Amino acid sequence: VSGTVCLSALPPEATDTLNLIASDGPFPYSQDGVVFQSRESVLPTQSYGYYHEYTVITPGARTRGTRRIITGEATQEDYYTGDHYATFSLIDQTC
Repeated sequence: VSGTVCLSALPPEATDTLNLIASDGPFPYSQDGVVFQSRESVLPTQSYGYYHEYTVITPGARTRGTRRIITGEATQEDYYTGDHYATFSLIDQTC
């Protein structure tokens, strides 16, 4: 994991995605909520089903883009990637 980032430093759309995760949706895309298979990633190794992925919208794009939040099972364990799962930072919702 790349480091920790304060939510206030991320695009505003990442706040919108965390607020949909807190309400259980409804989500804009059917790929929001699917299990993320962390097998090739830099996230900590976990068994199938521990991580799930959600879209952070990129304003103006004609596709889902490359920004996502991955959740883990622990309290406030959420990671942001802006480059389609190449690098991740742990989000700190308190700053």
